[PDB]
Amino acid sequence: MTEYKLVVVGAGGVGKSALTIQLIQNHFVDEYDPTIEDSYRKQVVIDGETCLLDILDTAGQRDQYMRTGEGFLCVFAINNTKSFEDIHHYREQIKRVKDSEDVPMVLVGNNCDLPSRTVDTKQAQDLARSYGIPFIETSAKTRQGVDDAFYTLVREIRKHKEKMSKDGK
Ligand SMILES: Nc1nc2c(ncn2[C@@H]2O[C@H](COP(=O)(O)OP(=O)(O)NP(=O)(O)O)[C@@H](O)[C@H]2O)c(=O)[nH]1
Ligand SMILES: [Mg+2]
Repeated sequence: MTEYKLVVVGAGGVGKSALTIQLIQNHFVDEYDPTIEDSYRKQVVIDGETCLLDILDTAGQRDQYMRTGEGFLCVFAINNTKSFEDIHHYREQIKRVKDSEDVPMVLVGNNCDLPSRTVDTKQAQDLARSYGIPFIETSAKTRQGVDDAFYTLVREIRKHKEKMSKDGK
């Protein structure tokens, strides 16, 4: 099969671990145990391809994981304006470490079940459109969007691989 190295990045407390554990283990972690660094491997069928997902769940509050990752799940929380503002800085850091302008990424607005919203859907859709990447709203609590976020990132990596192979021709 093909292995895909995915890295979940973003500010503290936005739900990176809860999203990843929903994908891997199908349950919601209600408690908040700040991560040092956790890794998971999951075989899944995406678009009738058997792939191995190697997923790195990073600390919220770097260069090595940015070098290794093939695609980045850039998570903010819709109730945390700073976490949304942080995305630009994560993206610039990744571009710098990769020495490249084209890096597979998906923007994820988590906590979409909460009423305390300070980041509008349009703000985030507009940002993703500028970066040329998908935007998915998710809730690790209700599982809304979880599979879509990770599978979309695999699709972006596949597209990148084709754009690079055709770029070399
Ligand atoms: N209502 C709701 N709570 C969520 C959601 N995602 C995460 N949480 C809660 O938010 C808290 C932090 O989640 P967690 O996944 O640990 O955040 P993190 O981004 O991994 N933090 P760190 O960067 O310190 O490891 C936990 O109490 C978790 O239950 C969500 O979509 N909705
Ligand atoms: Mg965590």
